[PDB]
Amino acid sequence: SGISLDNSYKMDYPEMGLCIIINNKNFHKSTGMTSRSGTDVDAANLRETFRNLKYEVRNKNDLTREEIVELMRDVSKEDHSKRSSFVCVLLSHGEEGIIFGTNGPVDLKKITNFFRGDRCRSLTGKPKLFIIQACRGTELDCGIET
Amino acid sequence: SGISLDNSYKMDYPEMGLCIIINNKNFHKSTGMTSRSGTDVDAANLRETFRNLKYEVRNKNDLTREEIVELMRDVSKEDHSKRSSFVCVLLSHGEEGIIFGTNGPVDLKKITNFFRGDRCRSLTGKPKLFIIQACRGTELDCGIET
Amino acid sequence: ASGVDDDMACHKIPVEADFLYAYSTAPGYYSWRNSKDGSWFIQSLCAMLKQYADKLEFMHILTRVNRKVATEFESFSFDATFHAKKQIPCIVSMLTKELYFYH
Amino acid sequence: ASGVDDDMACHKIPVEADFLYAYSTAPGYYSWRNSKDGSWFIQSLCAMLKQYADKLEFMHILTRVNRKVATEFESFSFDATFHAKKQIPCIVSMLTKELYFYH
Repeated sequence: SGISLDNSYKMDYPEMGLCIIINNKNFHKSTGMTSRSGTDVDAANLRETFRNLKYEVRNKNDLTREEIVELMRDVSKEDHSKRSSFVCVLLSHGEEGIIFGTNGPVDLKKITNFFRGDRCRSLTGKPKLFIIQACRGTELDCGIET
Repeated sequence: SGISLDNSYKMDYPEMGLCIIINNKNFHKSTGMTSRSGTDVDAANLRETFRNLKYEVRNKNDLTREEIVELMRDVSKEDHSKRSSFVCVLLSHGEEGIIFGTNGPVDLKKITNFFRGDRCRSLTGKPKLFIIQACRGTELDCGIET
Repeated sequence: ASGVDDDMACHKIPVEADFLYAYSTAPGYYSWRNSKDGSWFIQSLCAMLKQYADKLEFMHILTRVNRKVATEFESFSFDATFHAKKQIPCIVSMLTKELYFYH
Repeated sequence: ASGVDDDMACHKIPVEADFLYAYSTAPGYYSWRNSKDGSWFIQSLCAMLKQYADKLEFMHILTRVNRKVATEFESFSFDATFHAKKQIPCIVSMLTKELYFYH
């Protein structure tokens, strides 16, 4: 055939892929973390937005650190052969490199490692997107008038 | 006039801007850091590449941590009103969030802060690019066969 | 030209390749959320995807999200410490190709 | 709709906005340099700028750099520990607009 460039990811597989949304609103009293009012609005908006992009959206609410890891592990072990990509949205409290389960922190690296090119072969060469709504520290931006 | 969108940075100012290259090849024996063979090839390549993009390229070799900060401070205090952007390339040993001067480390944040929107007004709203060739840790990527 | 680190017989890619992290805020900063309308970042991300997913490449969509959050939002708080603050999302790309949600 | 954190009378932008960091490697990883030809990242960045600066938006140029480094380079070392290793550059964008070196 003619000249082939391959500058864009192949996104015409039978399925666009999964869009896993972890929506943590309520945390265990033991952690002292406050409820995240308004997060349900985010979760619903994401479900509708990615639904229209043809993603298989799966939502999970208030997951413990154990459940978050179990969820990610299970999903990474699925056969993604017919899926073009993978999307994971994390909505919770957090700090640099950390996302909070309802009973404690989870290293982002632990979550993403399940999807490494050598650990999830059916996603090798495919875009793996992680969308994170959480703090990354305690700095405040005072901004500048334009 | 007609519809204006403003989706791209204004890059037609009289000057494209500065391209500051800090090339650290030799380090003080006191630090125990090895020489970075081949870095001069990088510095020369960058000078030629950005020269053809019409940037005002300024090179500096083997700067101490004090000289790096002084250089950045001085450059940030220049009047960039007629410049479209700012580019800084750092070539040296490093770790996560750190770049090494010839006699010690310099926090990247300390370098970039000089160019904050509220500290360098003549660059407010203009793209500030930092190109960094340095380590960010000790992890090794074994890769995966494709 | 020839060297010791290029043109390997067996092709491999980094295990960290093809990942994209769309962070709501810059490294080291707080992230803002409206107790009623949701987070500034997710609000903006969904709006830009809804308007540009069938027109722009992903990085360009995320850049629009960056501009929306940076220009349109500013915090309100009875606590002066947390009042009138700004936010800039942070795109971290280890992608190796352009990404379009359409084909 | 109306709220406490949008449409401010006095327009401001984050002080951290409009910055782009083009890292040679992923967070936490070593960065490779050929003692003769220079670093994989800078070698690749200059090549892609030379070939696409007058044709593509900056993020797309950097994406090509990501692919070049990720696919074409693999380390060589007499020390097994540092041999046959890979690298993926890391684009960190807090930019609010598309960037073209030409106009």
